[PDB]
Amino acid sequence: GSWLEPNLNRKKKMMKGRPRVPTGGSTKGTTVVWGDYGLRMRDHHRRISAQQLKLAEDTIKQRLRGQKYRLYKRVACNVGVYVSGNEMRMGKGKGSFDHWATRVAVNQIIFEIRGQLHEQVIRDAFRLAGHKLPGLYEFVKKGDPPVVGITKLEDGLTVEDLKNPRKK
Amino acid sequence: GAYRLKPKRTIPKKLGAKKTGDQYVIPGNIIYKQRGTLWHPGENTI
RNA sequence: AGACAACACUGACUAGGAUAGCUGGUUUUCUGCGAAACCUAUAAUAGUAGGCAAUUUAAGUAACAUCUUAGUAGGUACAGA
RNA sequence: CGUGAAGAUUUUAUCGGUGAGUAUGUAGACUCGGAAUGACAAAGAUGAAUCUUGAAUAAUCAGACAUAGAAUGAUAAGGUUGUAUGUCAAAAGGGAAACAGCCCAGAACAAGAGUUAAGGUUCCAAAAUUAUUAUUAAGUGAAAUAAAGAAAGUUUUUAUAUAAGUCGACAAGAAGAUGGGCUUGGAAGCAGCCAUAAUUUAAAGAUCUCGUAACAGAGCACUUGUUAAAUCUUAAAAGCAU
RNA sequence: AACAAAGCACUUUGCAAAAAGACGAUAAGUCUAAGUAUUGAGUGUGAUUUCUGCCCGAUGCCGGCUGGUUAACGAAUUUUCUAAAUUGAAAAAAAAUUUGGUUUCAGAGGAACCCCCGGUUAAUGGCGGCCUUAGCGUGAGGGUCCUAAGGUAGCGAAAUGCCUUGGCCGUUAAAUGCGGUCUUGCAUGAAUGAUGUAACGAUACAACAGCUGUCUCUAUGAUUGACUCAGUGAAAUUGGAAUAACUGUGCAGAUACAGUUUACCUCUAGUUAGACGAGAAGACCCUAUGCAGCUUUACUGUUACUAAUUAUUGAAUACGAUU
RNA sequence: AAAUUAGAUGUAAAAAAAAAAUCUUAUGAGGGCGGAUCCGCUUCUAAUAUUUUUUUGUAGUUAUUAUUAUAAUAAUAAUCAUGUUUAUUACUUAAAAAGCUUAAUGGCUUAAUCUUGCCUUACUGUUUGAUUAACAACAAAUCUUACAGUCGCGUAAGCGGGGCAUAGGAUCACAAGAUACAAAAAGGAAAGAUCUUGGAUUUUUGGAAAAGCUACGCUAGGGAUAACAGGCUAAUUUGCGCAAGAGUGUACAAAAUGAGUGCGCGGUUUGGCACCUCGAUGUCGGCUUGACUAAUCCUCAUGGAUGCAGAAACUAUGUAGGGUACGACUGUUCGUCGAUUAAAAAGUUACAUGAGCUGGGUUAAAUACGUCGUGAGACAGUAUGGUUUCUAUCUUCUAGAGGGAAUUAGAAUAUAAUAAGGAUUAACCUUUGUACGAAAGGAACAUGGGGUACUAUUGU
RNA sequence: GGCUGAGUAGCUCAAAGUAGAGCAUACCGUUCAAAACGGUAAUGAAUGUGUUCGAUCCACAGCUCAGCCACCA
RNA sequence: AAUAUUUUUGU
Ligand SMILES: [K+]
Ligand SMILES: [K+]
Ligand SMILES: [K+]
Ligand SMILES: [K+]
Ligand SMILES: [K+]
Ligand SMILES: [K+]
Ligand SMILES: [K+]
Ligand SMILES: [K+]
Ligand SMILES: [K+]
Ligand SMILES: [K+]
Ligand SMILES: [K+]
Ligand SMILES: [K+]
Ligand SMILES: [K+]
Ligand SMILES: [K+]
Ligand SMILES: [K+]
Ligand SMILES: [K+]
Ligand SMILES: [Mg+2]
Ligand SMILES: [Mg+2]
Ligand SMILES: [Mg+2]
Ligand SMILES: [Mg+2]
Ligand SMILES: [Mg+2]
Ligand SMILES: [Mg+2]
Ligand SMILES: [Mg+2]
Ligand SMILES: [Mg+2]
Ligand SMILES: [Mg+2]
Ligand SMILES: [Mg+2]
Ligand SMILES: [Mg+2]
Ligand SMILES: [Mg+2]
Ligand SMILES: [Mg+2]
Ligand SMILES: [Mg+2]
Ligand SMILES: [Mg+2]
Ligand SMILES: [Mg+2]
Ligand SMILES: [Mg+2]
Ligand SMILES: [Mg+2]
Ligand SMILES: [Mg+2]
Ligand SMILES: [Mg+2]
Ligand SMILES: [Mg+2]
Ligand SMILES: [Mg+2]
Ligand SMILES: [Mg+2]
Ligand SMILES: [Mg+2]
Ligand SMILES: [Mg+2]
Ligand SMILES: [Mg+2]
Ligand SMILES: [Mg+2]
Ligand SMILES: [Mg+2]
Ligand SMILES: [Mg+2]
Ligand SMILES: [Mg+2]
Ligand SMILES: [Mg+2]
Ligand SMILES: [Mg+2]
Ligand SMILES: [Mg+2]
Ligand SMILES: [Mg+2]
Ligand SMILES: [Mg+2]
Ligand SMILES: [Mg+2]
Ligand SMILES: [Mg+2]
Ligand SMILES: [Mg+2]
Ligand SMILES: [Mg+2]
Ligand SMILES: [Mg+2]
Ligand SMILES: [Mg+2]
Ligand SMILES: [Mg+2]
Repeated sequence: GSWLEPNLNRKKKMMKGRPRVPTGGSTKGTTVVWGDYGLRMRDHHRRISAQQLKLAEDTIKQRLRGQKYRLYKRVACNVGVYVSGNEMRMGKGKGSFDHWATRVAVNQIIFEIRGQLHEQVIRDAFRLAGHKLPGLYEFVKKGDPPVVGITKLEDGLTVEDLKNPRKK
Repeated sequence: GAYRLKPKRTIPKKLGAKKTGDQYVIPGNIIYKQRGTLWHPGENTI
């Protein structure tokens, strides 16, 4: 399969589900691991579709065409969305397959790029991909600390300092 | 159900612990109902 | 033309003999207690029965509720791959 | 390479598969790890009889909303269906302008500048025009947060520039090998392709925006000088505003 | 436009005691009819011109074997209990056979309907697909599958055509209309009749001429009401009302609640925006193990009618079969 | 590619001894002390476990090497072996899977699997305690215990009342066996009763032998429940905006243009929900009469426009004062079309307005066509026809009055500040054939177009 | 919008242990030549994926599809 | 004497 079309069966339906909301101090997926830069969702957790992620890649390729780069995708559309007709009435079972989607938590990286290009040339690519993706996104470099919830672990801040009941 | 109705409501089996630790029991009292041997019979149990 | 058969006709009028799990109504005061809209069954779903369970006032209580201390069952949030 | 068609033998940063990884992510039908809560029973203590049984004997079996967390819908519904807690139903009174379900609090009857909860104290209207420190100039807002986003609005903080003249303006310069090579009717920095170690200078990209049919020409990067600031440069982040 | 209708067609009725048909808790009997196959009854169609095609498979009716089936009837069978006798047992004993009484099983043969054969469409009814081509094209022609038979003549965007305001022509300055025509007809069709004229129509649609207050666009005039005075004197209606506007609220559309605003008290004639105005316990929709009528190859029944037979009811030859 | 067979982990098998400590146990010493074996405190001893603990010993046998005088000593190597080497035995070999009567889940490998021997407890009667008092009742159920009876297997202990577990409906009636209960005068019997057992899509499976139409319809009820409108919601729309900028624009992103998207407003469509109304909220168009919104068709002011010469037009910002007509077709809203016009734009108000009108459509009874149905009949299929009620009590409203309260003793006449409404269009000529333009074409500003009277102005 | 039934040789049609029989086609022979005729041969189970010892066959999802229902206001 | 299969085409 692929990151937009998995090797799953469309017959077996899936529940709506909910994105991951780490409430225990988890930095899972909030850092650049492969490339030099990244694109972080910094507003709220959502469920991005395979059509909104396909256009994001096409928007980055169009802006960086003719240049040497390596685009990494850190999200997979492994959630089958099933929609019943918006003209039908309530009941009569669950809806039919509509599209593949992926649930993303807050402050999680979406794309990562590694190439012999200028930083400002990559910003414009990630800036255009954010105006066409659902929500708000941010430009992230490699080496910067992870994010626990909506708070970055900057200036020596650790996950245990956030769990300490005393903060004042 | 769905487009084709299919009632699916089975009688509850109520499997699990019927007696907790340090609970008084006389001969015959069920202590644990289970499918298979999750717990095995020990001392003075059948 | 389901037309007409004397206010009525997809079957008149009159006397005699009904039911209605439905709607409506049920009249003085003080005092004590005080629900439910759930489960199971039902040619059953706006009905009913048995339970849970409201009330009366007798006999019981090692009753019931709650906390403390020690112990047990079970895998949710979370976290992880 | 090679045979009459055959195929044979080597390579790839091509597609699929296989092995390894204490690599990264993903979770209703994964849980190696693992709460709180809730549940069961034992003893003790406390408490408002609230419990059980005997006898006698009902109503109810259209529920609603709030909060949390889900399924479903469209991550819509004052939607539908479970779970946990409460209220309403059957609960008046105070607050939420008005209010079944929300925040407080459970009305037997009177008296009191009585004592308090939620909530509030300039006037309507009982009580502060009460003290302290900042922000806003928009009546923003003041008891139902409209979004992304823009911007010499303003404040703070963290960096950073400055009599070695920051910032701004003004004056002059901004070369040469050389119309780079290619392409093109023509391509001279400036249609397009390839290259873009040098040289000489106070500095000057085989060229960032205009201009030419193509040259020419006007600007920029960059360089010098003059004017001139003794808390006064530039940028970012955050707070409240437009 | 429905019904009837003259006409048309099919089925039925031989009259000897009752023609068939209708009626008669049910008969005698009556109409039919003091009629007789050119009579009566029933069914469909709906004068006339031109016409009425194919299928008897299904369903219905009718006819037909020295046939099969065949209830009653019935040749041949088979039991339960009990009494007596015999037999047996004769040990604490049944058991078996026969007869009486009692109570069961049992079916060679043996009617109609039915099975079987045939007939009937102006009886109820039914009257099809697929590929291929003289070049593209068109499809005369040629392939095949199935049916009882595959819609014939005619008609055809129709009172029938959803798509659709179908294409074209005429009519209109402008045609979703009307008329004509082409028709590949969702879903025309031949007595559930097909089709074209004359005549007829308070039927329906469309056009022309004339005509007009229908309209451009209303005006004036007359009478009776309306209005006032005198006389007489109702009705529906009404929880009680000191019965304003806005925004919000709320069983979710406020005269009545919140806030603000506005308004001196009271009548008359007009007007109908609201009072979810009045009237009729919504005909629509849904509910009730509520009704009524109708329908049928719904369930369970009764009849018309058909078939066999005891009885009333006796003979005779046969012919023949059981044996 | 796919047939059979043989394989697919490693370790151990001469043998220990001793000292202390930390617990935990003991039906050990009948321990001691408070209240023999009861209980909380308790020392001692024993046993298991735990320390990485303090160590000691690690030989013998066979053989090798070195030294010493074949033996001794030291080191090194091998060493389960008195046993048919096909050795054997103990332990170990992830998870999944296979197997265990059938789906799925859990479980079993130390048996619930497999092999073999003997068997048939897949027994009879009664009975215990449970399923936190089976299924949130009852009933049909499930697991388990004991006594008696008599069978199997096993050396024995003991095991066995079907299957690894969780999915097979009663009574009645009927049929076959047993019990010896009762026997409607009596002796029998029949028909009953108890025990065991069989035959069920009693599948609406706590268990009726059961097809439709009604538009001719009726009654009792329901906003507990649909159609109209309102409310909530905003997927969607025939309603819009903002952000970004692939691309078009001979050049040049933003004059115009704007793919696929993102962030929103709005409440005008189709829906969703079913909150109000079924002891009654009349409904599509038309007429009449309005009121309001502004997302603008015309008219007025105006920015941008290699793509603004002029003119016209495009786009955008202000702005809703007025206007947005006539006719043919269709029941039509809508839409198509004809011909004028400065233009012939929209929407909300119960898709405003039927106690203001109309009734062509939709939606009753009648009838026909086609289609469907065996039929009665039905049809977002089509046709012709088809009773449209009400004297206004109240609020609001349009007009007119009776009374009154005014700086105030009361009048007549004429009246102000001020308030509430009303009026509200557009085009052409002159200017001027001027600006602009190669030409065609053709503005803006300003003046006048009240007068065959006055006056003003232009000609004669 | 919502269900149902179908798909095999070039063209027809038949059929969980099979793929058959026609027509067409091809080779040859008959005729002066061609057709007809005669003789002798070669042609398939859609699209995957499951079930089963084995699938034209059973199950499932697509493509092609045709047919039917889209009723009361 | 009373018999009777079929057999198209040729710029
Ligand atoms: K009822
Ligand atoms: K009380
Ligand atoms: K009380
Ligand atoms: K665990
Ligand atoms: K404000
Ligand atoms: K007729
Ligand atoms: K006729
Ligand atoms: K026939
Ligand atoms: K027949
Ligand atoms: K007439
Ligand atoms: K109400
Ligand atoms: K009114
Ligand atoms: K065995
Ligand atoms: K007797
Ligand atoms: K008429
Ligand atoms: K005045
Ligand atoms: Mg975005
Ligand atoms: Mg079932
Ligand atoms: Mg009728
Ligand atoms: Mg009548
Ligand atoms: Mg309750
Ligand atoms: Mg029943
Ligand atoms: Mg609700
Ligand atoms: Mg509800
Ligand atoms: Mg109630
Ligand atoms: Mg209250
Ligand atoms: Mg307040
Ligand atoms: Mg006080
Ligand atoms: Mg005060
Ligand atoms: Mg060059
Ligand atoms: Mg005739
Ligand atoms: Mg007769
Ligand atoms: Mg005929
Ligand atoms: Mg026949
Ligand atoms: Mg007989
Ligand atoms: Mg017989
Ligand atoms: Mg016979
Ligand atoms: Mg024809
Ligand atoms: Mg006919
Ligand atoms: Mg009078
Ligand atoms: Mg209101
Ligand atoms: Mg009041
Ligand atoms: Mg009036
Ligand atoms: Mg009222
Ligand atoms: Mg077994
Ligand atoms: Mg229970
Ligand atoms: Mg039942
Ligand atoms: Mg049950
Ligand atoms: Mg009718
Ligand atoms: Mg409701
Ligand atoms: Mg301009
Ligand atoms: Mg004005
Ligand atoms: Mg209206
Ligand atoms: Mg009205
Ligand atoms: Mg009045
Ligand atoms: Mg004007
Ligand atoms: Mg003059
Ligand atoms: Mg010739």
